[PDB]
Amino acid sequence: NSIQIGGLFPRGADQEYSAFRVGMVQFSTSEFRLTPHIDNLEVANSFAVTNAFCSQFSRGVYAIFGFYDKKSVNTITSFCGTLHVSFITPSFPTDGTHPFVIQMRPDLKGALLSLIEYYQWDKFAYLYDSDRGLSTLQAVLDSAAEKKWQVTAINVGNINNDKKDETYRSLFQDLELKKERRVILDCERDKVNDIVDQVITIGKHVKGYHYIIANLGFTDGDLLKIQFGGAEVSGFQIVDYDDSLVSKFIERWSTLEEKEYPGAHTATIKYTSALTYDAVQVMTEAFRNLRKQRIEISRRGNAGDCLANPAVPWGQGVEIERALKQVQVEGLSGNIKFDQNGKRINYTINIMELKTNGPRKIGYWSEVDKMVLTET
Amino acid sequence: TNAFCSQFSRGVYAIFGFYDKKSVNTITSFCGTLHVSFITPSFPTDGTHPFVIQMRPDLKGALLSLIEYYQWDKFAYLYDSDRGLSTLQAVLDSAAEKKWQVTAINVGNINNDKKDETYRSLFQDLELKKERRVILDCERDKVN
Amino acid sequence: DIVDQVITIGKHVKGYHYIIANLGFTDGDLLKIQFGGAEVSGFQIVDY
Repeated sequence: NSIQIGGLFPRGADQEYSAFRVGMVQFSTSEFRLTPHIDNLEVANSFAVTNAFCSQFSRGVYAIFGFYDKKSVNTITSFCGTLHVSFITPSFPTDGTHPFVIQMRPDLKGALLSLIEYYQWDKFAYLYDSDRGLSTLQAVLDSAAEKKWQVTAINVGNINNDKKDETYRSLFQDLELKKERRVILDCERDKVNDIVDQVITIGKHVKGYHYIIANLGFTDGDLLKIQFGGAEVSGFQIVDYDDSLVSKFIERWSTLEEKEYPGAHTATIKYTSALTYDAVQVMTEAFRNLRKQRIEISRRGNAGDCLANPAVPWGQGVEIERALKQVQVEGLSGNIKFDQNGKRINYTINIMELKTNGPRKIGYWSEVDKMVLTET
Repeated sequence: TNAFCSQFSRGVYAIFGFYDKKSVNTITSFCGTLHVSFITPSFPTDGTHPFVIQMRPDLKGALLSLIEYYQWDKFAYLYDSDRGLSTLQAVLDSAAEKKWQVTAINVGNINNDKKDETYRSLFQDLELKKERRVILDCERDKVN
Repeated sequence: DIVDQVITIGKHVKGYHYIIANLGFTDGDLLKIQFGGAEVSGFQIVDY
């Protein structure tokens, strides 16, 4: 039997597209398959994301996989609440509680608050970015209002590609005159290498400075550039290579050809592509448990237009979203426990420092326990 | 979206309307590609945007000129999410430049569930650290 | 090759001093250790 799903992928997001088909070969058990139906679009213009969304509604899809930027987040979460066609995705979690949307990516905002308590800071400057979002900034302003440590939260996402090197330097010249020796970066990977290369030239990576790269891919950025210098670079990582299943995947991921899967011949896997790999398990676990209870999925024969005076929902989608939520399976990330909101709980974030021979774990964060000291 | 496409079917020359923080991008994406012009009294979009004309002027310039005129350096700030986050981004850049110890605390997530208990606790955490200069900044109902 | 292994091990802050001592001082790339704060003297005969 063939389940039609929908794939919204960014232009140039090849490794996220490559980790999709790896889940398609391996995780599609022989009892049932699911038709992939990938569409290509630019994530920024919400004209385009509107276009392929109704196009998947015109073809008819039971669950949609995609990526949303901050620019087009409220096109998706508003549509899926009004057409009941649920949405599973690795992007950053929305503000508050939006329904019908399954966030594969874990929330992070407690752990960064947890880690500053661990190292006992007071002066952490927090360099953020716009297109990742602002919700993490809002959590560490009021909590820094509550426990009273200064936050010199400076935007850096405004910078154009013509005049990068001047403004990054005039940034860190201002943290020098304020005597700021603790910096937190919070960006997508493509910006984090750009900041840390402007660090390595202006020379802020000696003993005495401390960093927290604070996205989920901590080893995914290159850390041979600031390795040997003496900057204690902590991080956060969910895709832990010490596990058997991940070490089994790296062996599988290395055995795939370069022209067939771009970014296959690597020893490390990006956190977006890793959650893309775990999402295809969670999607397939849903339609498996959908057929075992034999809940029949009635589809309109020719769906038509999404632009209708009020567009009628179809209540088999209500069956789908409960099947998407009621899944507890293991993955690369850990114990996938979804609430009714679409978030994750009972997940481990591995606090991982940087000693000179390479990245080393020093504990784990969850919602239950904040800082655990894994070995007078 | 539905009001936009239905009016684009009716043969309109320009579109006059409002937009909140939620659907700020849907109009600026559509009117950019479809080349219909949009004049609006809503809040101004951060950065440039094609084919959209904001009637309401900017504000962040005057709020940075006013604080310099009162010689402040220690002031709280009670923003609202749904007007935008644009003004909060502006003063925190100026927080680095002139030693403003801004204590910016959200207020918009607080809703009709817990009204009087939470707001007094908000003023307590300003008073216990002795904040005197509270630039609250929001729509008129949250002002009231 | 030496000065790139300097820039990774971080010996180019205020407090270190260098003398590249061949005759081509601007001929080597000096945008790598420029902004850091290492007072890099040199020697040059081909004066522009």
